[PDB]
Amino acid sequence: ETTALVCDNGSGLVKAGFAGDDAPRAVFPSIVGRPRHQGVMVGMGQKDSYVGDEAQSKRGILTLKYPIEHGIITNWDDMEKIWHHTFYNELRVAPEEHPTLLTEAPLNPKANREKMTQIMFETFNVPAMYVAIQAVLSLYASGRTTGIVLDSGDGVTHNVPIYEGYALPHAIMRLDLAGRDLTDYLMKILTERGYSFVTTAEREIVRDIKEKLCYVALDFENEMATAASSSSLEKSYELPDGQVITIGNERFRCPETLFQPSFIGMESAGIHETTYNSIMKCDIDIRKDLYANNVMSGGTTMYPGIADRMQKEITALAPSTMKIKIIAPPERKYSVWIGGSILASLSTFQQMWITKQEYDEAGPSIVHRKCF
Amino acid sequence: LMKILTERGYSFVTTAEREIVRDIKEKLCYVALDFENEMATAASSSSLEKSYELPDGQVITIGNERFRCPETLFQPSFIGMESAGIHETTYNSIMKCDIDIRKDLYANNVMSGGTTMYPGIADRMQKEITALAPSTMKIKIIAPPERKYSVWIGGSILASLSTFQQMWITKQEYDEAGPSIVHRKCF
Amino acid sequence: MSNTLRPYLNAVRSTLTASLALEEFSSEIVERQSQPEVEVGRSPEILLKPLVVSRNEQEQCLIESSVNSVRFSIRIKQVDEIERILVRKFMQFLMGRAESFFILRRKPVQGYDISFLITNYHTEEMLKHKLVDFIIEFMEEVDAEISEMKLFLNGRARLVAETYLSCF
Amino acid sequence: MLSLDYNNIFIYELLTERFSSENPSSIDQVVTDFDGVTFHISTPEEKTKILISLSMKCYPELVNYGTLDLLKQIYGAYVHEPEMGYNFSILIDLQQLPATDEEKEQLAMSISMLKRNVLAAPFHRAFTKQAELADLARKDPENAPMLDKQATSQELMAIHYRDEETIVLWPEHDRVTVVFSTKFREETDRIFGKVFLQEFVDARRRPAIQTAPQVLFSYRDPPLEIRDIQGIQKGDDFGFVTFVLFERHFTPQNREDCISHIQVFRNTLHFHIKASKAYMHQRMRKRVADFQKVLNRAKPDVELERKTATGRSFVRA
Ligand SMILES: Nc1ncnc2c1ncn2[C@@H]1O[C@H](COP(=O)(O)OP(=O)(O)O)[C@@H](O)[C@H]1O
Ligand SMILES: [Mg+2]
Repeated sequence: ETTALVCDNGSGLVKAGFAGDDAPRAVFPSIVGRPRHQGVMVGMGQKDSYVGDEAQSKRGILTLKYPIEHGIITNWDDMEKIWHHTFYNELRVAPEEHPTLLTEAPLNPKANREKMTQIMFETFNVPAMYVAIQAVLSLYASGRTTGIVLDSGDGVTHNVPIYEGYALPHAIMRLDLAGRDLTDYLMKILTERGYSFVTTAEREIVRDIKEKLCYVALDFENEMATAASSSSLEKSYELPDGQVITIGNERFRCPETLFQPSFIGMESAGIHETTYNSIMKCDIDIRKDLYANNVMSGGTTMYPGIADRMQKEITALAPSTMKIKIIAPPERKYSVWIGGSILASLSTFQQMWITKQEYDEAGPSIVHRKCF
Repeated sequence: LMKILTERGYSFVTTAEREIVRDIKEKLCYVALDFENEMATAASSSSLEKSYELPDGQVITIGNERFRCPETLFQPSFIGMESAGIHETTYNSIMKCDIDIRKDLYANNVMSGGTTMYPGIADRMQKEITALAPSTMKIKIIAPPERKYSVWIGGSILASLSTFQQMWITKQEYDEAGPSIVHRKCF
Repeated sequence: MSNTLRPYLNAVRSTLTASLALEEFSSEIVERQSQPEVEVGRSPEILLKPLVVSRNEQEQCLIESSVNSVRFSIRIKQVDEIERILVRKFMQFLMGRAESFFILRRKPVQGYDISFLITNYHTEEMLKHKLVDFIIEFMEEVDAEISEMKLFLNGRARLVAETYLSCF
Repeated sequence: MLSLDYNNIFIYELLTERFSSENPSSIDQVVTDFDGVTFHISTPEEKTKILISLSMKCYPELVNYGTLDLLKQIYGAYVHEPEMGYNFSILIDLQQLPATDEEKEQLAMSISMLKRNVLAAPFHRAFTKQAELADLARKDPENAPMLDKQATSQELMAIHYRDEETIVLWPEHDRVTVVFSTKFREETDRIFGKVFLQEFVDARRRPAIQTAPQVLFSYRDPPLEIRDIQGIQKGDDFGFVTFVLFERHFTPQNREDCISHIQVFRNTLHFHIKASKAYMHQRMRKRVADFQKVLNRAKPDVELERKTATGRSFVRA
């Protein structure tokens, strides 16, 4: 075999390519959209469903539905459509001639893993496949071997402490607040200034607004007090309609939902308190090293100044005698992919696949007892 | 139990979910006599899947999770905690005790507390304790049905006892030594 | 599709475009009549040698040429028997409407599933520098269709199962 | 249609027509149904008297299960001695039907629904046994497991209505579990049924429909309780779908619908396999049309003069 397939079927974005490469050959939004009108025109090549970049481009006359919700696939038809798109329309490689690598968030239902493995083995007839966790991939990408990984993405945020070559499954904390919830909160709090966003196209526009403008402050009370004298903090954005909107304290308010989950009415610890609890749940002799190795990964952690604020809160929580260091590579958006490719391009990994001859002799439950 | 309910697909995060899961453990969870045999039985889970009617009216069904969570007592390694099970803990406690009364303590094994109300815990723990101990003496387990409030019953018996009134702590008797007066005579 | 079938696809393209140097020729055994010489095979002095292109044991491209007619039969991948049934039914529908295709046979040669047959007249009137384009386009799109239709089977099975089970 | 009907439509229509009519006519038609069941309708004695007969290969097992009494208290005094070559017979005379229209309609529906009416005897017996064990266990919680085991042993009931099908049902203190020994001949039928059964299992799992009875399917091996049961081959080619019906699934307001549904299951699966075949046919042609569109290149532009309509240009210029 020359190269092996690998696909990061994330909740919001999907990353695909070949093992060993240092650049995603294909990244498109994980969106499947259906038309919602008549089409009095003639011809035009009426296509029943547009997926990916085509749906993102033609969202004007489509209704978009995300197949993956909170890290759990809910529309298996759309998931199969997206996998078919990745296999044939963009990477355009035969699935039957390439082992593939998949990624699934920790603590997901076993139904998700079993169904995904069965679909890949039977409907696509891949030679071999493997399922890996995001945190292990982040550690592989960063080159480390010890350090709790904060993986905040579009669907779910989870923490998996991992000592040197060993993971503590009992200290894994998973939080269901992520980029989609942040976008929903931004939509809700942009209404107080007049602008209203309802349809899925408006949801994508608000996602772009959060992309281009949202950032995390350092001290919430001081930032709000500064925003009270609203002089040199507001910005402006250009909708495709051409209308210009102004953003204010809600530019930085909605990122704070990560640290104060009570903003969206959920009783849970913030992304710093959950990390502190996850570290404290581990053995005492490894906390002194897990503190020094805080790993930031995922798309959500791309906010400006999030790392500094998280370091400040963790330093405040932890005792002062032991230093706190947080690391976030500039390419952390694709850290999960980079780790996946590094793992898939390892000689010692060749015997850890799940071949079809191995799968059909044990049923779809083999993934539970081999992959993890 | 909350951690292991997730793999079935259900989600419980808030403290209301905590109370709901506590009620689920109240009504459904039981202890398996043989872990491997019951896992093999649950592989063909024909008659080991009860259904709990949630307050929201949406029912949930749990299979091997019924008996997987109570075995944490016997196998504390499930939650990552490094310790022996309760059976071997009791065996070690009896062994470290002096020899002349080990036989007596083997025949008197009182069960008390709310957690010991799992259906069939007495039988499994009796079997495992007998396996750990030598076979030359007999071992029995006492599991009264009232063991939920056995602590209160003992407290009431002690309070109503005729000579206990001299063991009290009078306010004046507390006044001299302050808060530390309790330590010298309470226990 | 492509980015995946470069060498096999280009070999088929080159062989087909080389083998399409047809010519008007009558019948050497029947007077005032002209027939496709590849199908009859009665005069061997005008039949070029049969040619085969392959990429794997399950994919073949039998290229039989002649002075006027060329027959080109291919095999497409059928990894699992689901794809076997899907391919058989789809290719049957494809050949069932050969009247409007002009380069199809209503029945493929044995051991195959489709057989094109480009007689002289098609090169005479229809410009032939895109007949091969249609050939390769079909050879990749057909696997695309088989995958998509098996996805649709799975989807409909899921839908009917849910519809049946929800009404308890 | 998505859901198969629960009775014989021909019997319903015939009964409605003959009840609403004024001049009856002699009829003699034998009608077949799903799963090999056959119905015979005739008027041998009087033009106003109609006799309807039922044919079923497994009927003696139903008699063993206690179905004669259920049929008796279902159909009242209408019971008549069975005819030759048939199992259960009913004779109806139009001069004694209730005058009210709704009574006539419900009688016609009940007679047309004879299939599940005769097949539901094991289900009713299992429900009664489940109620008995439920009250007995409510009498003393500590007495559950041994009575549950003895009910799984003794009350384990079974029936063979097709030669590649089997229902195995048994009650408990809280549930009535049922096992279907599904198997499809006619290779392509089994080929599509593999996918159908796999997707049918997943369904239940989805949190969207958790209220449904729990499903359990595992081919090449039967459950623990039915390996020793006669008639169950050691996983030659037979699947085994198992439904666990809890107390809430047969509440006194939902027993009959559940019975009819669980009975019609296999026929629904078969009919929907055929429907999927038709779905392929239509999609496959629908976009081989797109392939023809792709081919329609390589045709230089030409002009047809008029070709007006149902003719040839209808003019010389
Ligand atoms: N620079 C950025 N600033 C703010 N938010 C971002 C940025 N980049 C990505 N995001 C958010 O992160 C999400 C990307 O999710 P992703 O990390 O791809 O999920 P997964 O890890 O499951 O693949 C997007 O939905 C987007 O809202
Ligand atoms: Mg991710």
